[PDB]
Amino acid sequence: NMASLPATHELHIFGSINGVDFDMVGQGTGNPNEGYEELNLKSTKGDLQFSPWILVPHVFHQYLPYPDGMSPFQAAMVDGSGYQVHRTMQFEDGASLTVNYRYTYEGSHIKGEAQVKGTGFPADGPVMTNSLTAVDSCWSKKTYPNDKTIISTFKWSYTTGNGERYRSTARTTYTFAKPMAANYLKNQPVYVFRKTELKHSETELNFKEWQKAFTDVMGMDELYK
Repeated sequence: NMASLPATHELHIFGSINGVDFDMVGQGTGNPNEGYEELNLKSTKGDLQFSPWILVPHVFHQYLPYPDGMSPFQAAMVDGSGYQVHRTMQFEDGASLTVNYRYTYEGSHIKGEAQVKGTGFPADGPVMTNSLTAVDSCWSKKTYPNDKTIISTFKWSYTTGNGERYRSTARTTYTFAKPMAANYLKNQPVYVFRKTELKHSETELNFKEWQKAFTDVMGMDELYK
């Protein structure tokens, strides 16, 4: 018997921000019945030369349960066929950031690879000058346009060192190797509430996340934003 939800994970998150290369690796844990995950990361390329906050929320929906059972992400892991993830973020100042994810599974252990490319950050904005201080909690909205796709959308805000909000919008595409169960396509959309904590230096990140999915939710349209 090999049927397993995740208990542990590791992330290799790498790429560039405004052409500057970064690379971080580390181990983490979570509880796939509660939606909790935490992750340690260490840089393999010296001091991050940009706000470490730009890697949140990108630093494993395999830990997210749904209101009534496994999420489609968990079902894809357990079945073994899995899924791929593409995220785009559009920032208020015209900057753009993409992340592509691939996973492999060794029983209850996940190996994540996340490739990041951020461009168009103003040279003196809060990202390149390292003056982001916090994130807002966040609702995501998950839709299923077909049986192999989930589209997720969210508004995102960082706090800056002057106490302003620095805003973006995010679109995430999930591609499933096997069709999702009919029940998922019927009980949509799904809203997920997420809270995060980040402790960081120049070279190290300690990330935590709490998340909970909500189904059958009326007039959530202008409130999740």
